[PDB]
Amino acid sequence: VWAQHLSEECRRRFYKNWYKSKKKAFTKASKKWTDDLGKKSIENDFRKMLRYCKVIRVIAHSQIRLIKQRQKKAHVMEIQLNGGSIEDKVKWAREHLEKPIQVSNVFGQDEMIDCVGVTKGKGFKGVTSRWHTKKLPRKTHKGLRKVACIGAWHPSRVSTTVARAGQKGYHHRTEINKKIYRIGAGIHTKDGKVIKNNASTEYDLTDKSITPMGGFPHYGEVNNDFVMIKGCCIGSKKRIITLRKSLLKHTKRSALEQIKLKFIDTSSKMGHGRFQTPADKLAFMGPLKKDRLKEEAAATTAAAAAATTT
Amino acid sequence: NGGVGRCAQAKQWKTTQGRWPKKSAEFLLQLLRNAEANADCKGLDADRLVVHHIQVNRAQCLRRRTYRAHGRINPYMSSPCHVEVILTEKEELVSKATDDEPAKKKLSKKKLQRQKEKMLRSE
Amino acid sequence: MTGLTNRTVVIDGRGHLLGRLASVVAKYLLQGGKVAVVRCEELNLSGHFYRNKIKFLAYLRKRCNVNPARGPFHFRAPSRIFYKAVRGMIPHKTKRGQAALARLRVFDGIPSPYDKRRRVVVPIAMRVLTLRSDRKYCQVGRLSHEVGWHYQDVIKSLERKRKAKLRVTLKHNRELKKLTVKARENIAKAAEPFNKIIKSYGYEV
RNA sequence: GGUACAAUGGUAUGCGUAGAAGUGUUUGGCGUAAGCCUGCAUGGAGCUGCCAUUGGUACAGAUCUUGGUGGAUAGUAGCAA
RNA sequence: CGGCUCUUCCUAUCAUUGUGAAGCAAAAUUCACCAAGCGUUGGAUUGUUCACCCAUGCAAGGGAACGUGAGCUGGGUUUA
RNA sequence: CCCGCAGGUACGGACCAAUGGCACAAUACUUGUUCGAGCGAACAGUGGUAUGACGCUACGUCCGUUGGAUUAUGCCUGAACGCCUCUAAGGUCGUAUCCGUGCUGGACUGCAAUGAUAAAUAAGGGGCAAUUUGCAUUGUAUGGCUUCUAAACCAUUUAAAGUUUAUAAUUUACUUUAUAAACGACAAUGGAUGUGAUGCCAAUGUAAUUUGUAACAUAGUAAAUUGGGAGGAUCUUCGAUCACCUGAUGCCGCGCUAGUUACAUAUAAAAGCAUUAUUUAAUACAAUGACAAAGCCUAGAAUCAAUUGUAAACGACUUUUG
Repeated sequence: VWAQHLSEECRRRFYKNWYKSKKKAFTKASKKWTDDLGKKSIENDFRKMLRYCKVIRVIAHSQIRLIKQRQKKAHVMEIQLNGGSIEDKVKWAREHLEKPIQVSNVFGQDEMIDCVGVTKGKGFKGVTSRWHTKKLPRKTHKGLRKVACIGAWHPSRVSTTVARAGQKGYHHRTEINKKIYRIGAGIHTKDGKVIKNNASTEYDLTDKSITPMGGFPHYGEVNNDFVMIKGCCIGSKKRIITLRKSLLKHTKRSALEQIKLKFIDTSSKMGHGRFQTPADKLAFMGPLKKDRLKEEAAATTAAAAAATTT
Repeated sequence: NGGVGRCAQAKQWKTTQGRWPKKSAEFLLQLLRNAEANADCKGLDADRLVVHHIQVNRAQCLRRRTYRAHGRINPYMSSPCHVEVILTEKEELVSKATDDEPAKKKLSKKKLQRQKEKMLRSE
Repeated sequence: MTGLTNRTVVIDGRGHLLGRLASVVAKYLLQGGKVAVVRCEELNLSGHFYRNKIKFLAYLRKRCNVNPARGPFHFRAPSRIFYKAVRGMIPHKTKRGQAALARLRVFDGIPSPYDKRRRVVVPIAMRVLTLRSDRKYCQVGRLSHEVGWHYQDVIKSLERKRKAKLRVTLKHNRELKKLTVKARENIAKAAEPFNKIIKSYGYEV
């Protein structure tokens, strides 16, 4: 069962060349909501999804517009509902067609996520770079960077277990047991602009943001809400990661700990950044041949533009 | 075919391997120039011509030589071409209609008496 | 609708030794067959369970070294255990036996028309006629659960749905021929073409 | 014993620019078989059956000989001091 | 021939898991059973291959494709 | 010791915030030359030294699982073998093993759900056809017409098990129990119980042109249409899934069986008396097909080229283009 309205960026997913089209998806299936609408198809389908099915999922899409990437074409995916009484999974999802869902209502803090995604691609590589064979001695004719024996005489073929060259990275991985450190509260403006305060902690009270000074390098603007995840995750630049509730129990007393961040470094990652906020770059350092001159090329000219006039 | 490398423009031909033979494709324009300039004198109107038959034949080769290691000489052979076009005009095509010949005998419809003509129209 | 004698023989695989049914089927399919075996989770193997489990685990060990993806694929469903027995008793590298294998359908647990169709037994493959009291036996449905087939209890829930659909189609067809037995007293004065002429078959019919 | 090739002596009141030798071929055949006869197509001036007597007389091989050709390969060979 | 590299296999089990037994109090060990999943190293001398030596190690098992020279090396062996 | 806790080794899979390594041949200085001198000049295949973002990268960082049958063994219950006994049936504990889960690929090209559904608007594409026609062929049907069984035996249990019905007790359920009969692996049943009680036939014409016309006792049957509920989805022969089915609206009010008994009418003889011959199809039922044949509905995408850089040997890939 689809929905009645699908948003435009989240309906470019069905188009390899969208800019040229007539945008005719979903111009027909939406009209099953404004026909007789139950004996059209739809109420029988929700009754068909209730009588027979044991797993109910949900097609949700992202809002790739809000992140200011180039992409404009939302990723849709199936996200399984996992509460009891099969009547309740459809009753939860008949309600939520077109209504938006936040990270704060799926994940919490101090929670163990599995991140799923495709690693960073690295090309056609040798066998040393890829499989971590020992390099050969320096006086090797025809190549140090090889395996020297890719197998015995018998079995008289090369096997699959022998380390071999050909592509590195861009593999689909599922990395387990990453911990949420902070569910962010992103976007904007309760009364004045509260697009601050994600990095304000109990010890800091500086509002700054989770964005560094100069943006995140290459992937760079963060204004929406977020999940802050212990050390590393898969992928690259801008890459869609899929966060996942844990398929495990957590008895391990290192994965049961409640946390509290004292400090979040938002110094500049385009170099060796020395200051957290741009205020501190003006508290420690002073005004430059810059905001010295630009604060004295406005109030000075406002009494010097009339000097030709008078 | 091999080892010509796989290009982007060859999805169109339902192939992967394709290439851009510039000098080859330039002699087939100097050919179709004459094959169009021959429909001129015959009075054919060129925007209806279709390349009916095209074929290439390998002509007699030409002799050159490389020079190899340890004092050896190998043949360096240019392999020429023979191309033929016939271009034929395309109108609204009434294609073909084969001939009819009677194999008629005179005892045809007395064993078919009880079967076909006075047997009434059914459904 | 059709088949080279009847539509297909549908053999219920319940109570039948696997290799004594796989050979009468492979013979019948080379003669022009069209069979279906349903309930392949219920076929039997003689000897106790571990004796057969051993035999299958040794089958799982055969795999080509230079590529395991070339090697003997070890299908684990009880229907594709039965198909393994039948494929050995067929020449499957000729077209004659590969067409003989194309007339074979085998099912874990009786779906899709062969639930309302007609089930025949093969009384020479049947276990209660050949084996002894105090020989031990297993099912292929237990063997397949212990070796990597995930749908033992999918097809147990699927089957008691089907065996509760049949609980009412035997409740209708038991009362619906309380009337055929009723109607055969209201046409007792027929003319007399039952009263004498079907005393050819003739004390019961 | 039989069959292919080339000749010489006889022979067939043999065949042939109204198309010989050769070649090509889903023309039809004959022979256990080597092989043979035949139609059509190309070809353009010579050739065949029989008796004898012959001989530089029959090829798949020889890392055979001479010549021509195919893949590899239109190229991850290569044309980078 | 060896070494280097790299993969797979065996069990005739060194260690570890699960055990049975001791002339098994504990500790340490010994004998045996199921068992081949993970592991089985760094050096000095010699071209070695075993054995020996320093040392680390909870603990330092034995072998297969004479594995492996268009993989290398070229020390042994082996042309002038 | 068990158990709990905290770390490390080796290996694995990622990652780059920090730290370490490589150099924007970015920038500073500087040697030699050269530009008349003077510059964020050059040349010395990177002149040399120094610092050095981005990116790559370890010498850094983060992460690294879970159930089942059960081997060895210890038992339980328990005999043959009056006792005893881990074994003979039957229970059980149970490994770094084994097999799965989680993880990685995916029959190249397997399968399921779903989205849109053209060069339109003159004119023609595309469905919905199955109704639409003659036409022509197809398959079954072979001289009606040498057929269906898509209606059936229950699920799990079992070689003294394993069965029925009946009745009195009882179910959430031919629930479970108590008496009494029945063939107590007969021939039976292996085919027809024709398992919603089958048909090569109703039509009283049963078939290579055929059709049927009235009275007396039985019998009451299949029949076409527009707005509610309960029901049906196991790798598919048509899912805007839907066939008994609420109360409504009107008809052809049409065709009807079986039996006794009566009458008309019509087709039918293939030439052969060693009637076997091409061994066939006018038959009927389902299915395509093309040439002129009536309407109902419909009004897209993909790829290339350019672009991106989450990618890259080339393809491919992630993207973007009023």
